[PDB]
Amino acid sequence: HMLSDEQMQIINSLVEAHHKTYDDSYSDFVRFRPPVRRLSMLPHLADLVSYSIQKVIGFAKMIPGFRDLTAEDQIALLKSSAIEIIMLRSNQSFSLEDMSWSCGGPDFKYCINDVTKAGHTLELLEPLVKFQVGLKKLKLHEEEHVLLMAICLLSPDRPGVQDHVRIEALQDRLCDVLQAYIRIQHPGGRLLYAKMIQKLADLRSLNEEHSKQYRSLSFQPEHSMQLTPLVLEVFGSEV
Amino acid sequence: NHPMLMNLLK
Ligand SMILES: C=C1/C(=C\C=C2/CCC[C@]3(C)[C@@H]([C@H](C)CC(=O)O)CC[C@@H]23)C[C@@H](O)C[C@@H]1O
Repeated sequence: HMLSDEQMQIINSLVEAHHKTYDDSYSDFVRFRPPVRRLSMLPHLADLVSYSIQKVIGFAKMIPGFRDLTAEDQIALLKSSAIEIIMLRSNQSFSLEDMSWSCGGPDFKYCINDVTKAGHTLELLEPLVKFQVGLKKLKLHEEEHVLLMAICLLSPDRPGVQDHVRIEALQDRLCDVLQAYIRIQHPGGRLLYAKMIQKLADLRSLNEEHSKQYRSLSFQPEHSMQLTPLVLEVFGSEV
Repeated sequence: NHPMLMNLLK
């Protein structure tokens, strides 16, 4: 029927957080190693991924209650979900006209052939694009896109997490917010929330295929030396 | 441990 004060505040800082960690002009991309079209795009794309990981953390540090989880749970959540939040947040640069991420002119317009030259096979990129297409096609609001990312970050079923009772509770409070938001403030879409939860299941499958290609890549020194320290730490198997 | 992840988390 209505949104509560606590729930309006959960929405406000989530939207603000995303605004503090997402630049719709992509003006920092000039500071990355330049794109080159055997894996000539890996330097740039590792730098892009490493940048975004930093972004995903600053966002995560502002999700209500994340800060209060023990350090090991904050780490466990960010380690398993980071790539999924990157796929989710990447949707803002994806374009249906060109079927690509358009972060700039010809340099920063990333297509499937490009991400191939960063070491990823069709078996991951073919679902990723279809996920991007269907996610764009839901025409989410700022408030829903940002709830979706926080709901993804707070999944209790990640390897490593220890206090899955409390993480469960934080994620259900956000699912309450999203469901209330969609009903009160989203004219259409009675089935939209069920569709958004489906998108989470898709990202789990994306997460698994990525992990395999990344494990294979990270284990090859000629390629792992083109990665960044942060990428190797967040996507790597340490504890 | 995770020195870089730790540092980014204030
Ligand atoms: C990640 C982002 C952007 C693009 C994301 C892109 C376009 C390039 C290829 C990526 C990284 C995919 C690769 C295969 C995953 C990986 O490197 O292991 C995942 C999302 C894809 C640009 C802008 O939207 C900022 C956002 O923060």
